[PDB]
Amino acid sequence: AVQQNKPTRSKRGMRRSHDALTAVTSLSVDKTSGEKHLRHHITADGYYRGRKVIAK
Amino acid sequence: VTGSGKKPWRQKGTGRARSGSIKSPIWRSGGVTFAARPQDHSQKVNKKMYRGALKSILSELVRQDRLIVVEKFSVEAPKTKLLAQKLKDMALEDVLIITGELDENLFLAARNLHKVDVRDATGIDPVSLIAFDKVVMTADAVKQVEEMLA
Amino acid sequence: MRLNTLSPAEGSKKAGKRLGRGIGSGLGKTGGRGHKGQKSRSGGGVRR
Amino acid sequence: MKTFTAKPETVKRDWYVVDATGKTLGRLATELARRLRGKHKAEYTPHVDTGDYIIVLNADKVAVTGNKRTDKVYYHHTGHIGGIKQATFEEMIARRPERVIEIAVKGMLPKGPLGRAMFRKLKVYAGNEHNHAAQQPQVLDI
Amino acid sequence: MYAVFQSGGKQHRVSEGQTVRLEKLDIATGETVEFAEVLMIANGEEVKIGVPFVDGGVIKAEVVAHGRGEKVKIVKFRRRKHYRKQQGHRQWFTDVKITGISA
Amino acid sequence: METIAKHRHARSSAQKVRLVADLIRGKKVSQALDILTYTNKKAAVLVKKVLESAIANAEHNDGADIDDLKVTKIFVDEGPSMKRIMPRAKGRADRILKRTSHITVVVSDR
Amino acid sequence: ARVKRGVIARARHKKILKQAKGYYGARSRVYRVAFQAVIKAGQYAYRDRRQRKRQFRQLWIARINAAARQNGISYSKFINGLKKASVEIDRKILADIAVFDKVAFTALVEKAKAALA
RNA sequence: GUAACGGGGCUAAACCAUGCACCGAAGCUGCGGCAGCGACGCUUAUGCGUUGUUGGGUAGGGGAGCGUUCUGUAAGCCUGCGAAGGUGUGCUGUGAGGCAUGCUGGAGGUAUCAGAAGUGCGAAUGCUGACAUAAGUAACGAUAAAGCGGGUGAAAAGCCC
RNA sequence: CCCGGCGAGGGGAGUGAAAAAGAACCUGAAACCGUGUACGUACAAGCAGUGGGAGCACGCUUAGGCGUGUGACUGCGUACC
Ligand SMILES: [Mg+2]
Ligand SMILES: [Mg+2]
Ligand SMILES: [Mg+2]
Ligand SMILES: [Mg+2]
Ligand SMILES: [Mg+2]
Ligand SMILES: [Mg+2]
Ligand SMILES: [Mg+2]
Ligand SMILES: [Mg+2]
Ligand SMILES: [Mg+2]
Ligand SMILES: [Mg+2]
Ligand SMILES: [Mg+2]
Ligand SMILES: [Mg+2]
Ligand SMILES: [Mg+2]
Ligand SMILES: [Mg+2]
Ligand SMILES: [Mg+2]
Ligand SMILES: [Mg+2]
Ligand SMILES: [Mg+2]
Ligand SMILES: [Mg+2]
Ligand SMILES: [Mg+2]
Ligand SMILES: [Mg+2]
Ligand SMILES: [Mg+2]
Ligand SMILES: [Mg+2]
Ligand SMILES: [Mg+2]
Ligand SMILES: [Mg+2]
Ligand SMILES: [Mg+2]
Ligand SMILES: [Mg+2]
Ligand SMILES: [Mg+2]
Ligand SMILES: [Mg+2]
Ligand SMILES: [Mg+2]
Ligand SMILES: [Mg+2]
Repeated sequence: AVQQNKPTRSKRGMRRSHDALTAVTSLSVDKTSGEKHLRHHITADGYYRGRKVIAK
Repeated sequence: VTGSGKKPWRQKGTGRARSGSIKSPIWRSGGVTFAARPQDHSQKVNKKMYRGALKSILSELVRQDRLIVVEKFSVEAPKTKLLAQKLKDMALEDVLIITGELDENLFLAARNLHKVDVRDATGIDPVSLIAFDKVVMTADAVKQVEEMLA
Repeated sequence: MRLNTLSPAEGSKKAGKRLGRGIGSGLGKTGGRGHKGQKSRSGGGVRR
Repeated sequence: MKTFTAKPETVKRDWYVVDATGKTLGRLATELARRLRGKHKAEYTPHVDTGDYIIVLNADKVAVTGNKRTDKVYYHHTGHIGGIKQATFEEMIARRPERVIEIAVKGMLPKGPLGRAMFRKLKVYAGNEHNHAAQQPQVLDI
Repeated sequence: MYAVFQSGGKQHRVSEGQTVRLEKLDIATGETVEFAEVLMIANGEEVKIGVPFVDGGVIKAEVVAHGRGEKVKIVKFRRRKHYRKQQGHRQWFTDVKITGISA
Repeated sequence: METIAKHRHARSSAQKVRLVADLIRGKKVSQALDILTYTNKKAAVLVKKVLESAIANAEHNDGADIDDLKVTKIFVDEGPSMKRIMPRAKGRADRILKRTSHITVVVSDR
Repeated sequence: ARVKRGVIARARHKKILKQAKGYYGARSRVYRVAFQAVIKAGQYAYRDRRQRKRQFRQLWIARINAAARQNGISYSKFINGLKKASVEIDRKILADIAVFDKVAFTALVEKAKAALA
């Protein structure tokens, strides 16, 4: 239920050894607008794979 | 300590240390365990031990040439400037002047001089005889002190 | 003979015991009272 | 001056062949542990493997006295309750002959990393052939 | 070229030009000591083993240094018994420079 | 040139803000801004604003060269914690900690 | 005459904490833990001033035995031969010679073999 | 779980006898050093070329010291050419500790000999404050339920329409 | 003046002996938490030290088996009250 001993600074860091975040392995570039975006996502200006399928 | 006699918490059942008083000396803001009262620090000196030390001190001032003796120690008007010249002409800076009779002009003239103290023969104390570098005693003061102590 | 060259006679000023001030002193912990009885207790002691 | 300590970068380890045919297991095992440890060397430093590499041939023909061929029992536990497993000397000789000398020598070596490290220099073979001819090993009679 | 000698309850294996640190000697820094009770002399091939001592063996050494060694703390502690004792220690030494070995 | 930017008393624990700061340690500032733009953490919004400010300081108060800059030193420090009372069952009061952080970014062209 | 304890208390704690450098965890950081690790180290050291003398002699003897065994004689007989030969070279110096001067050691062995013959 | 030599292994590396060697402790000796208790010739407020012996230790008794704050000595001495405090370093003492010194600090500190004590903390389920841990875990409070468009905005699952 | 939401906060500039006194402000200890560098650590068992001790790093020395940090391997070793 609860600990009989304070775990150390070291055990705490060992637990967190898998807590690092992975970065975006690569951004993709639009063939038409050159914007960087998440792959298979639309751009922030509304482009996906060179086509402007949003109003904005 | 001002506060109540109420038990801060109950004796048993809390995992807390047993307490009884918010004024316990263990506690911050509590009482001092052996709080001081006024007290008289004075000591008994036997009559003979005091005279015995005074005679010893004076003998040691004579051996150390710290006792100066003069017929008289007179400043005419009540001025430091006249006395400071006298002590500069007698080659004296830190000095206890012991006269037989309180001269009003001399007590006043010396009051603003920190290293000078003028006393009557009856005003001697053992510290002031040790504390000052030189002791100047009028001839008539030597008589009084000899009769006091003998 | 000055206010800083006056000693007491040797043997005239004994230290004074301080209880419960550590191991080295020899009066630490129980401070000379031994262990667990009436005599150990604060204000402990049978009457004359 | 401070006494000499061997340095494992400069320590020289020589290669030796040993035959185990007819030799008492324990009597043989002791000399290997001695040599594996480096006790035979004046530069013996017990935190340093000053020892030598030994090849043992013909482990299948190591000898034992008494009725120990049938009655010496090698016990091990698997880590599973009831997993106390047995093997006589002759069943071991039959199934994994190199293990009989390796177990004896491991017991005689220090316990710990250096002891685990000294044990690596023992190369046990069940037959009369080894493949370390390139190491130029010298014959050694125990 | 090396010699074995006893000075301070202990044996030293020394050569010419070796500073050897040994127990305090009642010898000043501007002085030379003669460890004439030498146990061994080796030249590289000629090795004379003192049966007790090398009959003519003598080691001439200059006194370079007196000093106190490195402070070592002595800690005595009896757990659960209200006892602990602390002592410091510095061992005096005499450093000697071996100037000559001679059989 | 080195150029500091700090965000002190940022409403987030150092542990969380650290996860993001570790992604951009020793990186071209162009590359870091793009890691922070597509990293789905509140701490990246906090960290990106600090990195942006450091870039601007390096322009306006120091020399130049957006492209030469790099994330040299980035660290999060624990700031003052705010203390709050959270009522729990049976009159038990738990004092919870609103942990702040001191985010610091250093950026250098050399 | 009220006496604040902070300056002398800090020193008393710092002295122990300095002595606890290199110790793991609370042992180099925390006074309560550190004071126990320093005292123990003292006890072990004191023990180790004696233990070292036993260990070094143990090493010298194993080194002497190896050389002596290499040169043809056990340590036991070898030290008896040097005794009957009146040789007073200590184990520290025999083991140094066994390593650094193998021909000198051979001589000491023949002298021992001689006084046993 | 071998588990009735500590193990390896041993037919001696077992047992019995007969011996000689070695290892083996903080015991003894050797070298150096401190201290206590005696006893000693020169000589003397004795300290030694000396001499002998002792020196594990709870309760506990005896003896001698360290440092802290305050008083006097001190209208002096140190100190903005850098005090206390903090932090390192070096040296030193049998120990408590002490001396010097860099850096920080930015104005007080204090020899010596005496004097007085709120005088030394690791414990008391001690007291107060601060900070950890469990842990980025549990949980975010009724299982009546949300979805989209537009708006505003730095940003809208939660605001407006 | 600049980043930022006419933010919070920060960087410059300026004031000042000092902003390493910026109002969350004299001095600014410790626990605790971090960044950086050196050394070790992924076949290794236990009060985590101690004795021995390689190797590495960094200084020293005019070579010199010494200094600092780390500490593979190894003997001994079950905290305090
Ligand atoms: Mg009060
Ligand atoms: Mg009266
Ligand atoms: Mg006692
Ligand atoms: Mg008790
Ligand atoms: Mg009882
Ligand atoms: Mg009693
Ligand atoms: Mg062992
Ligand atoms: Mg309620
Ligand atoms: Mg069974
Ligand atoms: Mg027998
Ligand atoms: Mg011994
Ligand atoms: Mg003894
Ligand atoms: Mg002696
Ligand atoms: Mg004693
Ligand atoms: Mg004894
Ligand atoms: Mg003050
Ligand atoms: Mg200072
Ligand atoms: Mg405390
Ligand atoms: Mg205690
Ligand atoms: Mg959990
Ligand atoms: Mg869960
Ligand atoms: Mg949940
Ligand atoms: Mg709800
Ligand atoms: Mg909507
Ligand atoms: Mg602003
Ligand atoms: Mg401040
Ligand atoms: Mg601060
Ligand atoms: Mg490994
Ligand atoms: Mg483990
Ligand atoms: Mg062990």
